[PDB]
Amino acid sequence: MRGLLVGRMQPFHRGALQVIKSILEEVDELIICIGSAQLSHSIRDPFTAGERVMMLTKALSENGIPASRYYIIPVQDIECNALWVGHIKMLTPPFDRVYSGNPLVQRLFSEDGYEVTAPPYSGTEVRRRMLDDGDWRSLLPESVVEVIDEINGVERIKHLA
Amino acid sequence: MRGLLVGRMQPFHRGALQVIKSILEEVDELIICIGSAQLSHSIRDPFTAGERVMMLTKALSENGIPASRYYIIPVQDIECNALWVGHIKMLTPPFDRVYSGNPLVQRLFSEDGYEVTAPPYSGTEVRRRMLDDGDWRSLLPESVVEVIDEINGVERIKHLA
Amino acid sequence: MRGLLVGRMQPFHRGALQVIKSILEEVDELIICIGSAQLSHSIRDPFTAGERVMMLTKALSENGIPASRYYIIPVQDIECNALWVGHIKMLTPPFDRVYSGNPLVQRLFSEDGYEVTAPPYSGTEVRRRMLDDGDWRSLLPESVVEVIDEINGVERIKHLA
Amino acid sequence: MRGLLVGRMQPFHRGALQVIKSILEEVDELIICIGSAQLSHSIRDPFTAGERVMMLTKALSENGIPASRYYIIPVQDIECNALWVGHIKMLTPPFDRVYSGNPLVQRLFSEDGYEVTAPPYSGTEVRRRMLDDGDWRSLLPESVVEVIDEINGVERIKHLA
Amino acid sequence: MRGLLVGRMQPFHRGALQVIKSILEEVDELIICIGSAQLSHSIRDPFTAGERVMMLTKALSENGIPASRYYIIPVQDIECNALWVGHIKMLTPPFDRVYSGNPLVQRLFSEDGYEVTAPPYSGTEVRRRMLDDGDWRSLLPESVVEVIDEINGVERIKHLA
Amino acid sequence: MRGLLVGRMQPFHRGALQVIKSILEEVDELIICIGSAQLSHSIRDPFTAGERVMMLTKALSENGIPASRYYIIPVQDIECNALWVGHIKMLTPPFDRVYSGNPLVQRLFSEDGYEVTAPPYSGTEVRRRMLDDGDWRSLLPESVVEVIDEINGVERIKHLA
Ligand SMILES: NC(=O)c1ccc[n+]([C@@H]2O[C@H](COP(=O)(O)O)[C@@H](O)[C@H]2O)c1
Ligand SMILES: NC(=O)c1ccc[n+]([C@@H]2O[C@H](COP(=O)(O)O)[C@@H](O)[C@H]2O)c1
Ligand SMILES: NC(=O)c1ccc[n+]([C@@H]2O[C@H](COP(=O)(O)O)[C@@H](O)[C@H]2O)c1
Ligand SMILES: NC(=O)c1ccc[n+]([C@@H]2O[C@H](COP(=O)(O)O)[C@@H](O)[C@H]2O)c1
Ligand SMILES: NC(=O)c1ccc[n+]([C@@H]2O[C@H](COP(=O)(O)O)[C@@H](O)[C@H]2O)c1
Ligand SMILES: NC(=O)c1ccc[n+]([C@@H]2O[C@H](COP(=O)(O)O)[C@@H](O)[C@H]2O)c1
Repeated sequence: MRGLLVGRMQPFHRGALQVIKSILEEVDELIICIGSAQLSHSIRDPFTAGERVMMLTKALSENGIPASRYYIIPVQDIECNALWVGHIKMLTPPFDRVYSGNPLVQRLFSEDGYEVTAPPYSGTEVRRRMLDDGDWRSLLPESVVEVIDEINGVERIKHLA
Repeated sequence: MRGLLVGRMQPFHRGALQVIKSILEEVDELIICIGSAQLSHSIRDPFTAGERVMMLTKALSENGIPASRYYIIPVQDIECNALWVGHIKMLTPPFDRVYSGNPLVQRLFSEDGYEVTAPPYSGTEVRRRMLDDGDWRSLLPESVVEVIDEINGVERIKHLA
Repeated sequence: MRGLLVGRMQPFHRGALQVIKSILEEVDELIICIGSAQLSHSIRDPFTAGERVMMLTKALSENGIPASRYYIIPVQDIECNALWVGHIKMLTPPFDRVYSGNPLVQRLFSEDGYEVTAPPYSGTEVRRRMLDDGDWRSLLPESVVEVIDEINGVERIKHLA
Repeated sequence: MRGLLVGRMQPFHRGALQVIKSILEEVDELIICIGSAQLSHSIRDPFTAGERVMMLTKALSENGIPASRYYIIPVQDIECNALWVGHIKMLTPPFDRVYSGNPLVQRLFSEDGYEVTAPPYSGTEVRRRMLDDGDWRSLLPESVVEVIDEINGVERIKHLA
Repeated sequence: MRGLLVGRMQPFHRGALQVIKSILEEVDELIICIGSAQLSHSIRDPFTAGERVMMLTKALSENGIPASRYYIIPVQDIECNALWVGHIKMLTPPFDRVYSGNPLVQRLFSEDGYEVTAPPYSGTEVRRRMLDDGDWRSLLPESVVEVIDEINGVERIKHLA
Repeated sequence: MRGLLVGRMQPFHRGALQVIKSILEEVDELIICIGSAQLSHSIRDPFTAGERVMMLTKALSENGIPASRYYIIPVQDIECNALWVGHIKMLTPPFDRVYSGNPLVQRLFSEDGYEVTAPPYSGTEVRRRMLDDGDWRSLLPESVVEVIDEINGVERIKHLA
């Protein structure tokens, strides 16, 4: 019983961590696809796929979730939405259910015959607070804040803006 | 102390498993990049990236190596060799040493300033035995043989040939 | 005497059908290129190229226009506008005149030395009525409405929105 | 009842025409996909997709097959074999059976759940005779020979060689 | 001592010429990269890379700057910002300093370890005056105005708009 | 009166230099396109486009040819031969004649309506001597040998082999 979740994780926030835990209550393993793995250094997508892999890895580990319970797979975007589901399939282990609140992701997997569950704190809010010197830290697990400090994430986002 | 190993894993054999174990003796974690993640269904590259993720995952787990000791990241190839190292960096956590016996991989990482260690049983031999009805099973961990049977790998390779 | 018309046909409406008929009065055959053949499942481009081929095919046939009078060729977009005309040429039979009301299409073919005729009811209006439950059906040939019902087009566009 | 046939048609020969006729005995319409639509001016792929569309169009028409019985759709190749079937689907009307003698095409459609029928005179032979001044004309329908003369096909292939 | 400057040059204006001269006071040679070399015929990017090469070439020559003092290299954009610096490196001679006022360009080269100097009259203003019949000519070197007249640049931009 | 020459220049040899000089006797300026600008670090294409720009630049300068007499423009390859000529046009200043001994290049430009002149010492021979420790230096201008030593070209080619 393997589920699949897709998200840009720009950056990985508390809400996403919560949803991952709830998901792990109903499936044995979870494939966590980091979408738009090719985008970085922009206002909407500040971090590279590798940096996000670290954010997810450190955060899940720090929250006690065993590494054997999930797969972290960066997935580049493609121009043709009609092939994106096949694109994901080709890069991942088999899965039974898909979790997403993204209308496009839901519709594509749904048309493909997959059971789509929408999940029961938004990157936008987080990146906006980093830019306006608001309180972004409280919206993220401490392990993630730590990675962002280590890679100079705020310094990057501010210079880009 | 994180190392990086790159290979097509078509399919993941005993020799590669042995090398992974030896590598894990000198580094804390190992990033295992599955190269040519975009190629599948050909004589040289029979399996999709997702199928190889399963082969690696099951095999490492079955050999007792904890999931927290490694990262499995499928990496698509790119046309420009000159950017491939940056391509890998962008998709992965930071690493200190690179392990490879592939001249091209060694040279590219070397020119980039990385310390390249060549590893102390070849996909070609394995795929050739699958095609000629030779003894391919003995060259692979049993968990891998199991995945290949589950996905009808031999049936696929024979029809393609 | 072969003409060429390019359009996204998202979806194929009454106005476009009318223009096609008028065009067929002055040329023997018409090459109908379905532009942006790679885009689907978005607000501006709901339908795949194949679905649009069906919309065009059924509609022209239903309006009595013989199949031998035209060619339906899906054309993917390319990043470089400067090569798009050559792109179209490479995928199509030879043509003498180009019909379009799209400034970009007119300018590109014009710079290439082609005679461009602007045609003597807009996808946008159609898709907006599908979304707002307005009267979209009356803007389209009945064969097209039929295809949209068969492929659940409205259900798709609403979920995406 | 719609079938699908895929081929490079470099150039369209007598054997392929024969197979198309036999296929049209068991299905109402046939989607004829011209594969490798992006390749031209090489020894293995001399002609552009548009030139092949003309070869097919003229030949089928000349052999009395009504235009309403088929669809000619040029299809560009893609790097990932795993997505090629979805690629074809996205560009075409729905189909029930697939006809091919190409192992790769058969395997891909088969894995996708499609019924694949292998067809009951080879481009290679044709192009080899064009190059060695052998008898290529007899291997092709006269309408095709005519198109090749009109576009200077032999002159092209010889200069390239 | 070689510097590097990157810009779209849509079109090459007086301000950019001034900056190039000042730059040539502190470095022996200057690599001038024409960014977005693949974009043309749009409101933001009217001219092809080749047309811009002519604008730069004629203007620098006309202002007395010796050809041996610079390199004009058109550079296509790429999707992954993380590899763009390596992309530039691969296409150019070695350079010691980078000059730019573009935050993204500055940040990318900075993260790569390069010394970035922001330069001590904007394409947007120029293109806006061409469209509104304002005074665009005075914002450009006369050699550039001449190239634009020769290629019918204004006629193009107006038709596109 | 501007001519155009295309070559991979892997590496730039004496014969190519000779041809460039002869060409400069019949045209005012010469556009020298470095083909396959995206390929590097392989047996057939050892050097990056930037390294080749240096080889050409230094060699022409050293042979007394004024920089104002030519343009060095790296050109990436594209999959569709049918668009390659338009690709070159888009990246370059206008030209009147094309010089090449490459059948494909000759045929493509010829079909496009261009006057193609075949030129009145082969990279292959040069790279083979670098690999077999033969006498490669004598086949190249000294400025080129110098660049190769500076970038460790032989060390690279040998490791790759
Ligand atoms: N490449 C595609 O065609 C395509 C289609 C749907 C979703 N996606 C990706 O799914 C991810 C979903 O991200 P979020 O819901 O966090 O925005 C994004 O990275 C998005 O780009 C990709
Ligand atoms: N895309 C590239 O330019 C490039 C350069 C070097 C190696 N690779 C990849 O590294 C992997 C190494 O594989 P093996 O040593 O098992 O063959 C392959 O997947 C290869 O394609 C990619
Ligand atoms: N790929 C390109 O560079 C390019 C240039 C001009 C037009 N087109 C296509 O032409 C079609 C024209 O569509 P409409 O006029 O219906 O919008 C579109 O599909 C558009 O994308 C493509
Ligand atoms: N782009 C792909 O991944 C892919 C996979 C299988 C077949 N094809 C195409 O199918 C066609 C079959 O051609 P023939 O059997 O005549 O060779 C070819 O154009 C081939 O390139 C494409
Ligand atoms: N392709 C990329 O990822 C990327 C990243 C940064 C800048 N660029 C280019 O740098 C150039 C800078 O142009 P300007 O500062 O004149 O706008 C542009 O052509 C821009 O597209 C490219
Ligand atoms: N990208 C293409 O479709 C295409 C077509 C013809 C030639 N070329 C290039 O022209 C150059 C000619 O090189 P040489 O004659 O030295 O081999 C090469 O870089 C070749 O790749 C590119």
